[PDB]
Amino acid sequence: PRRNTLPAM
Amino acid sequence: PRRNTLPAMDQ
Amino acid sequence: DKNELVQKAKLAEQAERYDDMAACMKSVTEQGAELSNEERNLLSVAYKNVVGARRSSWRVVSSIEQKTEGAEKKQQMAREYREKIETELRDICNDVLSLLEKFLIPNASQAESKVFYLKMKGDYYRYLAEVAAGDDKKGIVDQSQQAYQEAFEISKKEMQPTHPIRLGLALNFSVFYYEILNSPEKACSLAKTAFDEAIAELDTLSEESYKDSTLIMQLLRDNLTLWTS
Amino acid sequence: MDKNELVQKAKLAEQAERYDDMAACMKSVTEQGAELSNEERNLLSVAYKNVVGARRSSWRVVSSIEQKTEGAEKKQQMAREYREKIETELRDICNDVLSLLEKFLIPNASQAESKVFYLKMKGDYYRYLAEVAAGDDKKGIVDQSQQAYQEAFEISKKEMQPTHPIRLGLALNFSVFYYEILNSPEKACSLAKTAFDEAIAELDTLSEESYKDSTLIMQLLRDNLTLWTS
Ligand SMILES: COC[C@H]1CC[C@@H]2/C1=C\[C@@]1(C)CCC(C(C)C)=C1[C@@H](O[C@@H]1O[C@@H]3COC(C)(C)O[C@H]3[C@H](O)[C@H]1O)[C@H](O)[C@@H]2C
Ligand SMILES: COC[C@H]1CC[C@@H]2/C1=C\[C@@]1(C)CCC(C(C)C)=C1[C@@H](O[C@@H]1O[C@@H]3COC(C)(C)O[C@H]3[C@H](O)[C@H]1O)[C@H](O)[C@@H]2C
Ligand SMILES: [Mg+2]
Repeated sequence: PRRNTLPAM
Repeated sequence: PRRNTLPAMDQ
Repeated sequence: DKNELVQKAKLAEQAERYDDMAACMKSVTEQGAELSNEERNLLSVAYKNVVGARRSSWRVVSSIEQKTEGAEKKQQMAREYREKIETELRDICNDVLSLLEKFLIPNASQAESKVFYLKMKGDYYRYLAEVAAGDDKKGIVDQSQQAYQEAFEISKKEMQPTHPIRLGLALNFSVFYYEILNSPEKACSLAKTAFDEAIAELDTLSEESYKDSTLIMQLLRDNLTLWTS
Repeated sequence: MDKNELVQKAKLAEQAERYDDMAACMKSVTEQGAELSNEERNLLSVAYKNVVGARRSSWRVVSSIEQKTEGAEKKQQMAREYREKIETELRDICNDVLSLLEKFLIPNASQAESKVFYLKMKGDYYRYLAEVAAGDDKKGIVDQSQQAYQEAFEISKKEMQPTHPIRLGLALNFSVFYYEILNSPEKACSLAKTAFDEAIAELDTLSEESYKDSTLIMQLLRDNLTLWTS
């Protein structure tokens, strides 16, 4: 998967 | 569920 | 410059920047030579995404306008925003229809091309009909119908019944009968006959396009099942 | 067009997925100069995240194509020039947001929660500029991101409970800044692990209004930990 940041699209 | 037409935006 | 514009279009496509993709394909069309199959399909995908974003937004807002019946301020905001989306939608269909009328339809030298662009002419008039109301709506519905009918004649005379363009035309023309002409029997008849004619001649499928053909057959039958039930 | 009306138009634009329009409405709301409500800030953040994120996504695809076109000079030059056009769009967007944050949002934030929200956003938009920077230019931009994130980190640790969604979201993104921008897998993991461990020890502090966001971010924190320890 990809690493997460927030906010997301 | 929607009726289909072609082309679609996605594919 | 031609081959360059097509490269930039495919880069735009990869980047999902469909406005850029459409601008590149518009430039190519306006140079005046018939489009190859690849160029024609790029032009189609580009404008389907550009117009379809507005069509999707228009349905959402139009559903909101309908849900806020009796909340005047909200319904007025939705109505004004729907109007703004429509002007964009109209400008985009007018662009495409102008390309088809000036370049694509008159330079089309093969039946397959002629059908593809007349179908596209029917599609974009149908989109204009979706957001037309009152006086001009009749003439727009008429132009959509006359383009599809011409494509439909040519395709029955020249194309195998499993040809994806012939099947895609049947799919969209039957939707036009269902949604624009409010004629479900006619829409069901057109879709069922295209399905049945293709079933009868599966030996006309080719290695190259059978996947597109069998997919459209499935969509025609899905519309029939949605519309019968 | 008054503030509440702009906000309703912004919400309409969001349902329509017209994020350009959504951002323009929220920019107008910010420019009226009053502190934003929680709902306003959230709508501002979603709007500009979609606007910039489209360009981040395109940039990644075009730069990747640029790299595989070594030896095909017309193809490479075209993808380069397209990457640069995209890059200038993305920069313009980040600069718009950063200007709003410096002029209106950060100086006016009266509560610690808003202060941290905007400092985190400052940190994120410099981080996006850092993704697309080179040189001594890059080092300055990385430093501005790090500083905004660090100040938000300090205020939140002092002022906000461990399960507060803004505190968690700050940890998540600062941790990514460490991993991806500063190149420290170790420090990114530590920040994420401690944020997750501290909030999981204090569930009882969740409220019906905050539990959905806080538990989602916790999950994303652990997901990054799982990713980075594979
Ligand atoms: C400056 O950085 C702000 C980040 C950090 C954490 C998070 C942020 C953003 C949004 C606005 C982005 C995603 C998100 C949560 C879904 C985790 C929030 C925020 O929550 C929400 O606003 C949301 C608007 O988007 C949707 C998906 C509709 O969900 C809403 C919630 O219901 C509301 O609580 C969350 O509370 C906080 C403010
Ligand atoms: C004027 O209306 C033209 C419609 C109706 C028939 C259909 C049309 C469009 C596209 C261009 C739209 C969806 C589609 C499907 C049947 C796969 C096609 C067409 O095929 C494809 O172009 C595709 C691009 O999208 C992907 C997913 C890459 O698939 C490619 C195929 O492989 C290619 O054959 C299809 O052959 C024909 C031309
Ligand atoms: Mg707590």
